[PDB]
Amino acid sequence: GSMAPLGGAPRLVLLFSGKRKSGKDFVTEALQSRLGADVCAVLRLSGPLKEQYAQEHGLNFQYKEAFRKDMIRWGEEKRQADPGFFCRKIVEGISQPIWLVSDTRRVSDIQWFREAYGAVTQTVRVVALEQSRQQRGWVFTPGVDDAESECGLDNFGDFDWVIENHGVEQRLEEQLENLIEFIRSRLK
Repeated sequence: GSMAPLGGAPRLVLLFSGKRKSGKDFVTEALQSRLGADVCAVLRLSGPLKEQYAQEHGLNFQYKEAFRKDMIRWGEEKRQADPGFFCRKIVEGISQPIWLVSDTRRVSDIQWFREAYGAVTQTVRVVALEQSRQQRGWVFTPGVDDAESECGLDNFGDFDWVIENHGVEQRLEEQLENLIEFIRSRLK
């Protein structure tokens, strides 16, 4: 109904996604660095996932990683009945004009943001050449690389922008500079 009661009203919301070891964090941190924390905020859906999970289980706050799977299964159950369950929590009290959601992973995350903020939402997919992922130590891992957390957007192609990481620092910098100038056009 009222989709995000605690959310501000950004001039631009960038929805990032990308498989592990592809350079997504490199991209999002570079953008926030160039823009400044007061201009750009980085929001992580994993934040409320951890906070709410632990909470509804006898908590406090924000072998030891099979628990990660527990949280994922728990989060999926919440998300299936309430797509915006975690989205509503990351946008609360964010006063910066630019929002960078660094970890959308499912189509529902994109659909929720496009419906709630429509006019100012832009989706950006980070993809890396396979050898670049290999250099990072990536090896196909059953239970991870074939799980929804990593493949939820594999059949989605309606991204606004796609950053292909070629494993070359200069090439990625150029892409970052292009994106930064796009973001800046929204702060005028």
